[PDB]
Amino acid sequence: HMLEAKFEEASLFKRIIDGFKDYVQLVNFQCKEDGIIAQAVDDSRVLLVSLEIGVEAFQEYRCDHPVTLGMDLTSLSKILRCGNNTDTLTLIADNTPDSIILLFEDTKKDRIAEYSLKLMDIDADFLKIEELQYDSTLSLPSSEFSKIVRDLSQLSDSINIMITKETIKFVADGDIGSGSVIIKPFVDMEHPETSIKLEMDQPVDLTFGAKYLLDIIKGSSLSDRVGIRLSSEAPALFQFDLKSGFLQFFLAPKF
Repeated sequence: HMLEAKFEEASLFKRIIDGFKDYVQLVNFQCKEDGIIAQAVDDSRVLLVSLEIGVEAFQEYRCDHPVTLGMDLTSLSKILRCGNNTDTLTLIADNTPDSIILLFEDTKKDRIAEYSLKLMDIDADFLKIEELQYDSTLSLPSSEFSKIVRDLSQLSDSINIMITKETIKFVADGDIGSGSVIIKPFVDMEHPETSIKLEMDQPVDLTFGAKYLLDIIKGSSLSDRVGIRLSSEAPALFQFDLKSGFLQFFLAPKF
């Protein structure tokens, strides 16, 4: 077995796939000695999803040679929904593979579910995320960010994120009515995951497609917190941190 990736948590690969599947259905997953990366972006080039899973996210990880797993995520998620979470999930691939193997094993129950998925040929042209500075860097609980997006999206196809000194303001205005949610940087010491953190180098007022924010918050299951980095000259970066790695959404604002 050239590739043998045993997830620490079976739910993790399932929750990772959730960040991708409803946006771009066919995604190339590249495996290397140092772990797994994946990117997805449609023709509009407006939203880019970028994953990185490091070795430490696995119980055992081994990848002899670089492998690209071209996967239809619709199929992959059906199969992944066959797992129990009380299951260990092992990805198994061989030299120049036609198929990926998913090996669900039940602890102490003597059950082995082995699934195989035929791989697809996908032209994944990669982009090294060119690293830049952001005008504002923000972080809040992911479930809080999610409720904000879900709500304002009831009112508009556009959601505005406005950063001024010590103020984060999410705004939407549509036909039925308007919505506004303002949050202030708090530092909770008893419970730091609930903290609201803000660093503003320059104020920003960016407007985003609500469909894309709705795509992004599909990553909320992956991390207690989402990091938002905003730019008046480049895409915003919405990131969910993994134990080893991240799911990044790069989103281009509107005019």
